[PDB]
Amino acid sequence: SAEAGITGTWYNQSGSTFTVTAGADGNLTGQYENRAQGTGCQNSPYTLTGRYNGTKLEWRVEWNNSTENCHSRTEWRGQYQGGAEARINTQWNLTYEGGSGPATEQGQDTFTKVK
Ligand SMILES: O=C(CCCC[C@@H]1SC[C@@H]2NC(=O)N[C@@H]21)N[C@H]1CCNC1
Repeated sequence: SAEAGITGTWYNQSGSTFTVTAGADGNLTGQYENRAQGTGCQNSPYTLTGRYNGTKLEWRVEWNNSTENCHSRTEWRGQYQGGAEARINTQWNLTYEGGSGPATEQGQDTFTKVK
């Protein structure tokens, strides 16, 4: 249980932010705001849901809200590092229906509580 430490506002290297509540039971809930240049569904909140087990975290965002539907979703999997300069290091998949078949994009996001 990395509850009090995970809970808060985070920023990745693309300038995207999420705000999350980590319950004692391991529920992750909150909102994600994408600001990655050239992508869809930016600058409005999307629902974040996921699960954590100690330092091990996973959450997903469906890119559909009352503002914009990008017919896609992302899952993040990684580890929380507490203490001075606390970090969430993640691998993500961004999946959607491509022209020929199911698409997957892959990347790494590094999250800090520094704005
Ligand atoms: O472009 C999108 C939806 C927005 C994706 C934002 C990505 S998720 C991983 C990375 N981290 C972050 O903070 N922002 C980016 N969806 C569709 C449009 C057409 N094909 C994918």
